[PDB]
Amino acid sequence: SLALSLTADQMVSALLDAEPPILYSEYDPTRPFSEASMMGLLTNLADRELVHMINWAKRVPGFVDLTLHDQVHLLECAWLEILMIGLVWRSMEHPGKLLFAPNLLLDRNQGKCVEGMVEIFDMLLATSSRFRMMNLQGEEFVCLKSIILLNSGVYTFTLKSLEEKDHIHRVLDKITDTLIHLMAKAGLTLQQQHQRLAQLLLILSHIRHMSNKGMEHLYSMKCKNVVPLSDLLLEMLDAHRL
Amino acid sequence: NSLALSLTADQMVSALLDAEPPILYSEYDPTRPFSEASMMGLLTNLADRELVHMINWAKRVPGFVDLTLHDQVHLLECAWLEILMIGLVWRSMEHPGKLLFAPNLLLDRNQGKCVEGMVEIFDMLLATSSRFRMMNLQGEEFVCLKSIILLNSGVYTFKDHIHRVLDKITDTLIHLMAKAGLTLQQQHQRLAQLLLILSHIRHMSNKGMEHLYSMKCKNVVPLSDLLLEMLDAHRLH
Amino acid sequence: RHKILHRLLQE
Amino acid sequence: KILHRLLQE
Ligand SMILES: C[C@]12CC[C@@H]3c4ccc(O)cc4CC[C@H]3[C@@H]1CC[C@@H]2O
Ligand SMILES: C[C@]12CC[C@@H]3c4ccc(O)cc4CC[C@H]3[C@@H]1CC[C@@H]2O
Repeated sequence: SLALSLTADQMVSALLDAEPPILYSEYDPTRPFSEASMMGLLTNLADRELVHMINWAKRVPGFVDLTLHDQVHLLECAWLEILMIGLVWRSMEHPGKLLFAPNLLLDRNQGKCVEGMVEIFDMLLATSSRFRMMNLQGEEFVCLKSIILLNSGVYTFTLKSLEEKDHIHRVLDKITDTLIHLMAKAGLTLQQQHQRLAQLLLILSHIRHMSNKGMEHLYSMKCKNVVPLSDLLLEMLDAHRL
Repeated sequence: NSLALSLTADQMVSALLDAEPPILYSEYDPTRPFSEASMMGLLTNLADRELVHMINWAKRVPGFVDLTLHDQVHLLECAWLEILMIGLVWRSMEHPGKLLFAPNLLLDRNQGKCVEGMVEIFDMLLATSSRFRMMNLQGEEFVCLKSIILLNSGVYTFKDHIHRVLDKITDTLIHLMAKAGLTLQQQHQRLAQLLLILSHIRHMSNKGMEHLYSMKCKNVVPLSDLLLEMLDAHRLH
Repeated sequence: RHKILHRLLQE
Repeated sequence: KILHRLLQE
């Protein structure tokens, strides 16, 4: 595995290079918002982002060493967490707003347009605030996003099919090494390094919580026929079996 | 100023060990097999009794009682099922393939099938138990992780005090790993491995809360007022 | 609000 | 599945 032979600097470079682009929404400022149109904009955007996410995952060191079925499982588990951490990152410099796209910046009041949404917006805004407090760095963000990809589904997959999992744990260990390397280079003390590492990883619990709530929300919008969802998005939603 | 921040790592470890709740028993009726109602009955009766002890335990976690009553309530409402679950997984660690709900209530996944929608949750809990066993999780590490769940799960739905206490627990976990002879690299890797499992514990709690809500709605069995209030905090309705 | 949790936390 | 196919494309 080339993945396990990367230095910390090489891991950082690989992850930075693999970053997907920031997409635009179809937002038309002339069209008055409705519940349907807002869900339309957000789900249209998510659907286009999913295609780039799939191709990003292929470039995360270690990911394509996995069987296709294992790759499918990890993305099915993690896709909404990954969309969410990206959104929070884009929003870090816009206190009180969520930057879904450069032309779609929404505040909590606008979230009320959609039933049950404002509570999810509030959670996302709090995560953005936490990122700000910690002064999260870009190099740290890309490490966390790859950890989400590799970790979120790792406990829900024969003895032979058991050490597909060991490789994943080894790559996760390399990413931990990389995070610590970044912090040491930033001048943090050993104590500060382990403290910050824990602070960053604890945010992943909150991101999991938000994804679980968001998945239930999306399922509700589907059942209510609020808007049609793309085939890909329906498939990714159906994987959670709500 | 909070006394918790003045504790050494050894003092923190001893305080958390001292705070540990007892291991409770289920009913002694050996009637098998279970039904959906009888199994949900035993599990919820047990959870209700454990919750009373959990509240006592939380008051003994250094730093917790320095919070306002409102903040204490919030953290427990957010974390209670994660805390029951990590306790169950710990008790079960030495019993591969089984969940030790109580010493007289040791269930396998097949018994999970007795209840609609339950075996999926049993499978997740069993996987977590296995992961802890393979990591050789130590009791001192366990009590640290359990207190981390208490302080962390609700902290972003509210501050500095909680984060300072969380930092102290991190220092304590690292102290334990150093004391066990791990290299610096092994310490940070293991710290990461343990904290990543907390993501899975959150996931299990979210699934478990939806499951309990469905049982309440089906009127499967009678749930204690306390259990109902803790469930109602999650706003599934 | 009355909550059993309040009562327990105040014991 | 679409995901499976895109992971192949
Ligand atoms: C899935 C939801 C629509 C699509 C949203 C989205 C869409 C694009 C994106 O980059 C991030 C997010 C995060 C929040 C998601 C929402 C949470 C609930 C809602 O149903
Ligand atoms: C909440 C449930 C009943 C109570 C269960 C329990 C009960 C006691 C305990 O120590 C741990 C757990 C964890 C799993 C819980 C179950 C998850 C689903 C079920 O509804």
